[PDB]
Amino acid sequence: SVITSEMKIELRMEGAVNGHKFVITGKGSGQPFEGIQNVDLTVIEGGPLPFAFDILTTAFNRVFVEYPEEIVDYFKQSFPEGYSWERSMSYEDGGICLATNNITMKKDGSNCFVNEIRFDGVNFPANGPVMQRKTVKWEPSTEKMYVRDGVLKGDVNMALLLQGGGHYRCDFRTTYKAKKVVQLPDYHFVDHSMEITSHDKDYNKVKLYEHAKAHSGLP
Amino acid sequence: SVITSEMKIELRMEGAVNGHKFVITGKGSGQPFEGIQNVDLTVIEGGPLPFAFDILTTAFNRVFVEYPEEIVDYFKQSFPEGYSWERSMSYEDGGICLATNNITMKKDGSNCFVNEIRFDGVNFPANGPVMQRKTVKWEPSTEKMYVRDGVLKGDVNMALLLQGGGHYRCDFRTTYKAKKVVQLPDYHFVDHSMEITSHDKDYNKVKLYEHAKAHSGLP
Amino acid sequence: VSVITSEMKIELRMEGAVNGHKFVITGKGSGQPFEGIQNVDLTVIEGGPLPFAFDILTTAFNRVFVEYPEEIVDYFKQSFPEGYSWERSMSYEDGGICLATNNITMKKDGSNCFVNEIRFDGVNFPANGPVMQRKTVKWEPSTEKMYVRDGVLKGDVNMALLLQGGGHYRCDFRTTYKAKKVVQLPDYHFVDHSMEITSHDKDYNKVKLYEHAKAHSGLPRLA
Amino acid sequence: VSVITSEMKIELRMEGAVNGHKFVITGKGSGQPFEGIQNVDLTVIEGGPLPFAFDILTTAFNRVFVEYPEEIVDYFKQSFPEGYSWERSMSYEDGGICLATNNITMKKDGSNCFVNEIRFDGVNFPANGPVMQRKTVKWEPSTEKMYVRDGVLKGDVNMALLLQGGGHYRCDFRTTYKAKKVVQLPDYHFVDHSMEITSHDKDYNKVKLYEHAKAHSGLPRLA
Ligand code: NA
Ligand code: NA
Repeated sequence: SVITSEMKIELRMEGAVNGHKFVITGKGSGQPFEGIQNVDLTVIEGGPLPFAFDILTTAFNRVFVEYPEEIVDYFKQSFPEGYSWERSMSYEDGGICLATNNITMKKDGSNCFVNEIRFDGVNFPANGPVMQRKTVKWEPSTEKMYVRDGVLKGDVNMALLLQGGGHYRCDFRTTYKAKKVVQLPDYHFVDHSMEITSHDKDYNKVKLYEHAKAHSGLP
Repeated sequence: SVITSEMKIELRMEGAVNGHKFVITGKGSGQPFEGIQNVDLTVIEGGPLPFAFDILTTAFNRVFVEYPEEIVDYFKQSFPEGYSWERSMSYEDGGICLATNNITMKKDGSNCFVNEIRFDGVNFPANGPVMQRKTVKWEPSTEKMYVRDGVLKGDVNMALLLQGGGHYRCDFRTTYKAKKVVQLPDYHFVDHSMEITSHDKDYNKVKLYEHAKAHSGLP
Repeated sequence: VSVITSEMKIELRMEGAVNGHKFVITGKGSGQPFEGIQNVDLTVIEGGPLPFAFDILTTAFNRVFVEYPEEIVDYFKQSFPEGYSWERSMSYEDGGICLATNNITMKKDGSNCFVNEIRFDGVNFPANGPVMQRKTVKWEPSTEKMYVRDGVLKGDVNMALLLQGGGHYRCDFRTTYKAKKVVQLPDYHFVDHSMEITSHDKDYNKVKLYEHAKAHSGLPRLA
Repeated sequence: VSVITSEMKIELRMEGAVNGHKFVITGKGSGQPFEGIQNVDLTVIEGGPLPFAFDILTTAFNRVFVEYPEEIVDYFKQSFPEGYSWERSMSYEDGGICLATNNITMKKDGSNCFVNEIRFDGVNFPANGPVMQRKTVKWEPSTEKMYVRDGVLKGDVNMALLLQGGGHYRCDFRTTYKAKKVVQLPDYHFVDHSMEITSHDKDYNKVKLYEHAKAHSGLPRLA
């Protein structure tokens, strides 16, 4: 393992949603062993975003999960080479997003992760919560981690809290591919809890916070 | 609330899977405040079952969940009238099951739940783990509970451990309908951990155990 | 050797529940297997008036009644007299879902009657959706896609209910067909369906149903 | 007023990634909008040889090229000169999934050319599935189901790739069509498609593609 308790984050995201192109960059940092990260985002091309910013935030690194010793940590072993993930996000009204992230060490040697993120979304109804920007936050969640074909899969049932109560459900299916041979975990869970801690009125500037911890289910 | 710490369970299940009809009955008991239940099942019609018994076990009562005080307990408030649920189970190879349970107090006044269960499954490939009986157990899981249309919904990502490693994924979507007006909870989670503790060779006699506890996600 | 006449009878019994609501329905009808046409008269004998839209049932009420061109292998007409069965799932877009099965054999008295043992199960329809609120008009005509897997026949169709005051409510079908004996297996092909309720009393306790169905192999590549 | 000639050109640029693998593809072709026929020549200009089956791309490479009978409203031919765009999702049965978009307008120099700006994105294809292992033969012909929602056009089709050594690999399409201006909206109808790769070099850097497409309104109820 090549991970410090204090680490930086740099990221660039390039995407379109319902055809609307956009670019976002972010500088942040976090504590890989506490499972905590912060990031400051800026919409550098394509703002104000027509859609709810919340659909983006999950694309903005499972290195930042506090793993107990008794569970193998696919992610912390993948470095310095890194890993990537690819994800699908099926919303219950037919809307869907794919996203990919390639995560590696900054080439200058320093304590920083570089993230290359692609994000694409189609079929959101013009009148649904995403297009109408009526989302409040993602609820905390529990991702389920298991192995297939010698790589790691994680599936989570996600839910957006809507304005005036009510939830809007989304199913995630992620694949994690380490850039080198690493020890493979047994079935386990990761609790996540992510929230937007600050944003300007049109979400051109957004600060994001996640806390994440792994476990192996009820005794 | 009309619930004792010690309570009996009686149940009858009637179903077909890939057209193969069957009847199962069960006597058991559990501790509604500890979130623990036991049941003894018998296949009284249609045995030996062509398919994996594991697909059945989740149909064999969210009253048996240990709820903390800070979370509203939809289920324990529904009694003595009871509640019902309806569920769908989407397996990743195309196989799918629906099930329903009507839960009420035994009519003789005693400390016993009566369960009327219907179970139907179609489209399991002749060569998949279910038809080939290659399942080992359901992994522990975390159901996600939220309200819609004044009733309670719970969705869980389930996974069967297969012989020689490997998992076989299933998505649950349950609806819970209390038979009277009850206080409605906020979004929360229920950890489940269920296992077959004993069975004869052809699964005509099976003993089942679940432990279940509610919580509200990572601090 | 096929055992099918151009005139054939249909007898059926359907037993189900939808959102927990139990019901039984029987039906007498007849059809013309080579023209791909069938008629049936249904009676709700237990559980009526039905809380849900009758439309969600009608598709469970036999692919023998499809007009097959000679150049397409007919899985169904070869399966007789032994018959076949099917299993189906029906995924509605609002989360509602139904499974159904049918076991189809020749009436035991030797006459030219198909006997249909049908089971039907529906869960998770929103209290306020078109199905529970009974706001459906009809199924649009459709094209089922037939293909082989694991030595049996699969057919998947995009279905759509027309709602009151326009608008459609989508459903995805996934059916499996299992012949009771070894039969010659078809290439990828299509079945057009067009089914409608031709008559019903106010509460749908009595319903007459009509389907016309024809197989084909998709648009010619040349103009 | 429609602005469509019977002879029309096609220019396109597609930019994507699949399983993270970036690529660019451009194409020159032409078609006959009233016969429902189109041709295109594709070049992989960046990212070749492609690790994945080229077949998963070809459907992104214009519903103007459908022969519409007079009795069916043609959403697409009315949308011009301004054009329309579509967004699509493609759900493969092994978990693989692709989204794509196309923005279709008239070439700015006034000539009779459609310009297509296409984006394509694919994730979660198993390393060992037909797509990554390049084991596809062709898409079977299909019937798309067209219906209206929220004042735009939706079309959903059950697609199927024929694999090497028989067997099919299913995919569900869900497309949305958005005209760039107010146009008359159609009733529920169908489009038959039949598309094939007519020519390619060994690594699919160069591919010629042909589609024939015709609309209809489903099997007559009468024999
Ligand atoms: Na903290
Ligand atoms: Na215990």
